[PDB]
Amino acid sequence: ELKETPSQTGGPYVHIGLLPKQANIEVFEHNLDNNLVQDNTQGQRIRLEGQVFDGLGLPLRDVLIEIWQADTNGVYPSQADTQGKQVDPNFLGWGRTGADFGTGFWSFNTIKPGAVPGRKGSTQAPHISLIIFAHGINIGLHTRVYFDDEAEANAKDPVLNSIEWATRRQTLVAKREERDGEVVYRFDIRIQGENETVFFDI
Amino acid sequence: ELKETPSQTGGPYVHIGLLPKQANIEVFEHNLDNNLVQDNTQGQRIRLEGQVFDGLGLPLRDVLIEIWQADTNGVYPSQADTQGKQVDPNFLGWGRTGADFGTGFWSFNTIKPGAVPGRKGSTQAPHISLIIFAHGINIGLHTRVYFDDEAEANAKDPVLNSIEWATRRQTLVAKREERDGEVVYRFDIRIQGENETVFFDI
Amino acid sequence: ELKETPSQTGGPYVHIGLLPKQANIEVFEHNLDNNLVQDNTQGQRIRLEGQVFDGLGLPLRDVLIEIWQADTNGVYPSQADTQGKQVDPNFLGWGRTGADFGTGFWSFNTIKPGAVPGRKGSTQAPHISLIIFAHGINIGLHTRVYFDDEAEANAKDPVLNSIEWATRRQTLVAKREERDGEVVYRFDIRIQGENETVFFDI
Amino acid sequence: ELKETPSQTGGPYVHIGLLPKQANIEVFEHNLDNNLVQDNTQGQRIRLEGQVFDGLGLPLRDVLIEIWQADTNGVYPSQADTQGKQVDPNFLGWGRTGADFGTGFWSFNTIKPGAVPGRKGSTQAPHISLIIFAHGINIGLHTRVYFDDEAEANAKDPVLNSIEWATRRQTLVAKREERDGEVVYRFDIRIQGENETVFFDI
Amino acid sequence: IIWGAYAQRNTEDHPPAYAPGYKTSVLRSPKNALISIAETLSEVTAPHFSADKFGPKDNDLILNYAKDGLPIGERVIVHGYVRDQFGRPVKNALVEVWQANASGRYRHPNDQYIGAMDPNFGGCGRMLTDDNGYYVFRTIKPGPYPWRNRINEWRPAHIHFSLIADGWAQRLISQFYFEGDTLIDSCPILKTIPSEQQRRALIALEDKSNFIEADSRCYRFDITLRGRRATYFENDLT
Amino acid sequence: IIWGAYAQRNTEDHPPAYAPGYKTSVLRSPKNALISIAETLSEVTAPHFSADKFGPKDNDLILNYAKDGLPIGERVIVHGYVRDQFGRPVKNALVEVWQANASGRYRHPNDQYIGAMDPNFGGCGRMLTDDNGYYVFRTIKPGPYPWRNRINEWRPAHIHFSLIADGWAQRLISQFYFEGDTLIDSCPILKTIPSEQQRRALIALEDKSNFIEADSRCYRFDITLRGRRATYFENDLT
Amino acid sequence: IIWGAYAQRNTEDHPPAYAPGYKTSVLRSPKNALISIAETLSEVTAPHFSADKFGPKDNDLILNYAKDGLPIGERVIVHGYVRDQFGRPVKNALVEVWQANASGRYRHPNDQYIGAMDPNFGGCGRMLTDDNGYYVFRTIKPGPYPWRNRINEWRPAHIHFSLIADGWAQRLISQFYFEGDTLIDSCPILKTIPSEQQRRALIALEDKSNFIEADSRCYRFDITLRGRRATYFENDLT
Amino acid sequence: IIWGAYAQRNTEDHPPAYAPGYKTSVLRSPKNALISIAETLSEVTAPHFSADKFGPKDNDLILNYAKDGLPIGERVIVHGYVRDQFGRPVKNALVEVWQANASGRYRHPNDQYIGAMDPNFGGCGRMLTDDNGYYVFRTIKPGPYPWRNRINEWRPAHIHFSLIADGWAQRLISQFYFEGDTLIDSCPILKTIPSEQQRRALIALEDKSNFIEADSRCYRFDITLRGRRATYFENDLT
Ligand SMILES: O=[N+]([O-])c1ccc(O)c(O)c1
Ligand SMILES: O=[N+]([O-])c1ccc(O)c(O)c1
Ligand SMILES: O=[N+]([O-])c1ccc(O)c(O)c1
Ligand SMILES: O=[N+]([O-])c1ccc(O)c(O)c1
Ligand SMILES: [Fe+3]
Ligand SMILES: [Fe+3]
Ligand SMILES: [Fe+3]
Ligand SMILES: [Fe+3]
Repeated sequence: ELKETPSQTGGPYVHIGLLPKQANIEVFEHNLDNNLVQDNTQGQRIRLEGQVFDGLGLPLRDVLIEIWQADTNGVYPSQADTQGKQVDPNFLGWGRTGADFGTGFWSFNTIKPGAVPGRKGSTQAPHISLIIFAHGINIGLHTRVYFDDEAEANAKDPVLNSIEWATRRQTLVAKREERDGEVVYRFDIRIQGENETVFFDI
Repeated sequence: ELKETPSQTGGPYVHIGLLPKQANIEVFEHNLDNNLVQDNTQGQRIRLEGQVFDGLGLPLRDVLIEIWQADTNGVYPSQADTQGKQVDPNFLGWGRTGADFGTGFWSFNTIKPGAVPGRKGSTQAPHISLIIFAHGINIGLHTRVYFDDEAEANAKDPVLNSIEWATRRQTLVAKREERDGEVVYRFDIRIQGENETVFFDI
Repeated sequence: ELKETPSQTGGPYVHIGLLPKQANIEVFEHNLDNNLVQDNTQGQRIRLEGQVFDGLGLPLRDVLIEIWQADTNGVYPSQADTQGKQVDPNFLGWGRTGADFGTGFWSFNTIKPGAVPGRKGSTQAPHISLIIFAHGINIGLHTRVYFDDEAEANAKDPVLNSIEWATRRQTLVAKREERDGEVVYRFDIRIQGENETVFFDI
Repeated sequence: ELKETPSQTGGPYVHIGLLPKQANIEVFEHNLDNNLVQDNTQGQRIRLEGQVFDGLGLPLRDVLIEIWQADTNGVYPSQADTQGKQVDPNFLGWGRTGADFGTGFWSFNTIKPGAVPGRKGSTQAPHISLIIFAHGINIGLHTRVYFDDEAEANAKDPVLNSIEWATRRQTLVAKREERDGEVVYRFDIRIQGENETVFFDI
Repeated sequence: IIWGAYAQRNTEDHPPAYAPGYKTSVLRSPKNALISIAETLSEVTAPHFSADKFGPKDNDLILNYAKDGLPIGERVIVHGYVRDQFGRPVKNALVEVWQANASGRYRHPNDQYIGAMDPNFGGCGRMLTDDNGYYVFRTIKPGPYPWRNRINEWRPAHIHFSLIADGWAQRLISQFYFEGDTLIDSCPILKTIPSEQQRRALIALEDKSNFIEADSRCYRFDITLRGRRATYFENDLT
Repeated sequence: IIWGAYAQRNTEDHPPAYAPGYKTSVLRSPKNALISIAETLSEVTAPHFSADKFGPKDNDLILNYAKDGLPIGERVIVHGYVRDQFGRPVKNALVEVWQANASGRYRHPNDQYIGAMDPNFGGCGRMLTDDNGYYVFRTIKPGPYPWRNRINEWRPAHIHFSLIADGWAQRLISQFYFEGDTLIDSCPILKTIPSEQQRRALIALEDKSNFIEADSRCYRFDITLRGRRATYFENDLT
Repeated sequence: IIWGAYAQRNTEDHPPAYAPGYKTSVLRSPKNALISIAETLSEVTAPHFSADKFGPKDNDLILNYAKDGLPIGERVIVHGYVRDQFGRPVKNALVEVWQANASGRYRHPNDQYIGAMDPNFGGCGRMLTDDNGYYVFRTIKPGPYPWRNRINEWRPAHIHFSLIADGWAQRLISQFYFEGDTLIDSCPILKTIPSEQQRRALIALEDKSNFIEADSRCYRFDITLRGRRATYFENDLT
Repeated sequence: IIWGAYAQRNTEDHPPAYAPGYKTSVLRSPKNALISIAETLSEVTAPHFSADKFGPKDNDLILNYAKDGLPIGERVIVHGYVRDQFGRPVKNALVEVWQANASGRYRHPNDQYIGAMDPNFGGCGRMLTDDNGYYVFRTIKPGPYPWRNRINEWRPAHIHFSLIADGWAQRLISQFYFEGDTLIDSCPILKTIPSEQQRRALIALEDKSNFIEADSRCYRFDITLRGRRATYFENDLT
């Protein structure tokens, strides 16, 4: 048996490689980005945004974030999904973004995912899987984003209930806001300190 | 010369073994518990209670606590006591308890100990020696409980004076309260963080 | 190249695993046994029986025996048979049995096999291949059973002729008897001592 | 922990040391011998005799034999006996003898032992424990002598029943004979071969 | 490819028949040497067992005899590969296993050890290897137990196994042990095997990456059978 | 002989409070250093427990909770000696033990592992050491079990123990393991102990000459507590 | 074959989050332990990228940003295989790489090192592994460069890489180095990895037989991702 | 303390019955394996011999048979301790010894070796060990001698000894040799013992500090017998 290749930090230039277009490097015709909504994508459109803070409260302006989520019916656009349900054919389920170099805000345009089966017949509340890379972070940090308007579903979520500190469960719930017709979920991540966001070993 | 056997955590089930009666296991006829007062025990009856908190302020509901103290005249019911004074014959001086699984409160019924000689002719203020075991605690944590109504004696206590931070000395003083005739001393223990309780290497 | 996994004794409970039904363990719906005759099986029905004796003449009551043989036309029900002849489709060619715990008798219901080609164009006399396992036996003992009414064929059998002691050749010949219409072949096996049965390394 | 000192043969002169008197060496005033009956010893007097044979049937004329047995009531004259019964005070329970240099016959004058408790509340049949030493014997051989007139008791003896070969059980039974008023038990020992006497690892 | 005979069994890689430290072998071992024969169709063929006849729980010793509850003991999965000596997988071979329960007690009439019986454990299973020679079964780890050889003899924990594969000459019954058991070093039955490397060939290894969280541990154990040689010149088998 | 204080505890011979690989310790370890004090009568005394109050089966975990039958599992005796660091026996010390059953399941409300419960096993015992510091108890060997640290974490088989002896400063709770268990090398709780020699100090050793034929195996395990120094000049304790 | 969860990540084979010698990690590492969860469909799935969208020079860093000429530097090919921990190839996984140019200068706004910029070098590429898990790209060997950790800190030459494969739990970003670089022994970022064998797992090896005469050198570098376990009994994933 | 049975004899620590290099054993060794039994009162008891019956010179082989003068030969004292396998002294055990004289000649009718007889030497002694298990006797060092196994076989110098102690199961006869004798390496009787460490257990060691000036040399030789186990639970002996 082999050992997994060891992780190393992405470093401060992680966007030359992962978001060249935004570092002003036009080497690719098709570029990956933070917009998961195609014109025929099903579901309610939502905007996910926030900032990532270090232990002193300073926002990271060199952070790289990716999200992975199910379509509107809770089906993953992946051959490993075994639900036997058809997935929305116009949905990649993944995106990538960096923080704005001045402000530190990051965002994605996506849709609100439907609920996905949990283990042993349970049902998970709607959530988006999120990972963070940056200079200083030796291994990508995994977390999940749940929605404050799904309080009923959240109370029965297996993963959330597995966190014994209820004060820490709240760090995983984004707040719904409505900016000029658009639904926005604000999710700030605190890597260290007070109200430190929960991170998972998955 | 031999090395002491290394300590290991008591683990989350430390009461199967140490308080079976309370885990609903009736294997012993005589069970050890948290009541140190027998009907002929001398001294003023007091109730000692509190909660133990982790670094996030959550009370530990799996904690095991024992106390060791002198009788009403400051004599230990132990062959190692060299005061040459007779000890109260109806006093074990030790007890054990766990926190309530729901609330996290722990308590003992005992008596207020009398003052015990300190080293080189000094006199120690009345105190109860306390030890804590729990999942996550690799070695039992030792602390002492002093009484806020013994301010005069406390100011001359050798052990308390040996703590250079006066703000930390206060973590060792229980507060006297009077619940319907009974005298109660409240002593909360903070294992980590702000107002962290002082622990000793004895 | 790899070395064969080393043999070890089957031990005294070899029937829990190999004949559960007879140790009163009903774990399987289909159980393997000592009856090789199905209703449409071709050939003359015969009963093979005997006892296995240790060096002092005591019968082994913990022995496990299996036999492997060709059908009535001398064809093996095995993909490795290269005769290009069709085998009887209602014949497994194998069976397993243990000795009766009280008497030590073992038996099989099968049919008399037809002659099988030997090496370099020779013809072997009809025979059944037999193996013995038991506590005390470190490696299964292989032997063969020939029939006393096939004296002509036996005299030309390559394997029998390869045994230089004619007195030992006779230990491999079962005796035909006729118990109420049924043809029975008696074959006793002596593991050690006088008239020790011939065993083969195959 | 220590390993037992390894055994070695007694050699052909084992009586210089163990029965000097009979090798014509008068070095001791009190000599140990084969007569266990003192004038006040209780019980029925019996004579035990026989020969010891090698693998070719030749009697050993250099053999040394000792026996160990209980008194008439089945009590051992030993501090390790825990029956809480008083033992016959005029009984050593042990003796030693060699074979006659010409004939090879050996004998003891003793009494018939009473039955002794077996393990877990069982009762052992009357028996004498016997050990053999000689040139060629690397470790003393242990056996037991039972009596043919105690057939009822013998059938319920735990040690005898633990021998699975009934033909071997008989090698441990001496035959009662009556030579001119005296009761004699004949017990021949065959070290090797046909009717080999059973030996124990005790 | 035309197949010839199985490679000769290497007698130095197996225990001998007479092994005095295993007392029962003293009267159950032939005094004459085994007679080696050249193989014929009888030795190179073997029976075929169909998967259709096996029940769904035949390889699950935890559930195949469970009546009121689950058996008591350590839940373990054992898996591995069966191959021949030249490294080829052995396909559709019948693997049968039997063992004691967690107390070291067999569900046999003659076993009267005080170790307690488990009403929900049977102790026997079977499976057919797949096309890659792979097999997998689940069980309760057996406990060691006492037996009468010398009076205080104790067997290390073990699972008995039997294989019927492509040729009768491959027929094999043996036993595998569990990595780290200290009784392995003292067992007179395991010590009948002459070489240390072969004694090690019977030890199943802890397979940590294949443990199933909050459920079962896993041991890996591979088995090697005799292999057939290919023929390129005269084919004397027949 | 006038006794002085217990020898200082050697912190390098014990795990530290903060041990990140044992996740629960992260929020249950003080951030401040422990404050060392000179001992007084409070630290050198301890309670006395009388043998009169102990029942006949308190040290027999095989029978002390048996109702309809015997518990399922491997019968084992564990014995040894308790001494102080200067080698003196520790007399009349109270030894309490608790453990999982053969399935690795504790008889606790919060243990919901699928390993099966044994209706005839309780899992807790106690004894007082004798004048030579000797103790002996009988039990069923516990099975390993899964716990949530990393998701597939497994504890090696172990028995938890606690000692109250002559002085409060000797108070100790720990755990001992069984010789040869392969999970010992991977346990993050055992790895909180810094040195290999101290990790070995928690392994009970197979004691073959003390096995009881057709009955039980035996493990030997000795325990060392802090020892008191004697005073020959000024006695400052009081 | 029914697949179960990915094997647990072995935290001892990776750097810890808090590594004081890498100063930026001091304020960017969680103080709480990570919470381990049992996997669900969320952790075992991942996206699919189609080869149709990749341009012809996406894996050719020598030509994909060349405008007036060729970039300056050492022409090298890097190739190898991506497999999971059980040795199975990882097919159609997306491998993205980025690096500095021959001067050790990144084409990033914030990089103001005096090492000169190369107008014909971009520094980023991507590819999908083939059915055998194979990948190959061509580039200019990057130069080492200074960074501010301690004032005179220097990174060994390295190429950053990222893998998105079959399951989200496999997501990995790391860096590989070049055999023989002496700065490898002094780098505080590479030293966050605890064991020497794992530090060696990041060194690409000179592959001399695969150099292309009068053209380019070649380095061989294999990558191992977490692997999934197969399920043979209860399938609890859903 | 309630005593249970003696520990099982470890057959690997003793010679086997059949040892072909010691020719006389070929026809004096059982062909069947020994039958192991569980002990009863018969095996754990043994006789008691009173010191009152021993004469003053019973342990002095130099004077107990001297008539006209002293025997010819090297004056030596042999002493040591008898203990059981758990290290406890064996008290009041009867130790009997016999040996050849300085010429290697035994005072036996059948010994017709040309080595000369000594009219003042008998060659046999006996003693009871004291409460510490100690024994001491004085003698003349025996000479080696020829015997017929192969025609030129020679025994190293040795003293035969026998012990009757607390339990019949401890009954033992053996022989000890003298440090440095070169015949020790060639003796087929000593070579029946399988291991080198056990062969060394029979060599008495020169004890120089205990030589008696102008008088005698001294050898130290300790003996270990089987030991009894203590019972703490069921006492099945009876
Ligand atoms: O501090 N920097 O600028 C750094 C440090 C490490 C890197 O791998 C990097 O590309 C940039
Ligand atoms: O996490 N648990 O449940 C545990 C961990 C360690 C233990 O020793 C234990 O008894 C329980
Ligand atoms: O003597 N027995 O009972 C035994 C000896 C070995 C075994 O493998 C066994 O299952 C039983
Ligand atoms: O053959 N002999 O005469 C012998 C052989 C060995 C001896 O120890 C002995 O005293 C005499
Ligand atoms: Fe870099
Ligand atoms: Fe535990
Ligand atoms: Fe077995
Ligand atoms: Fe001799």
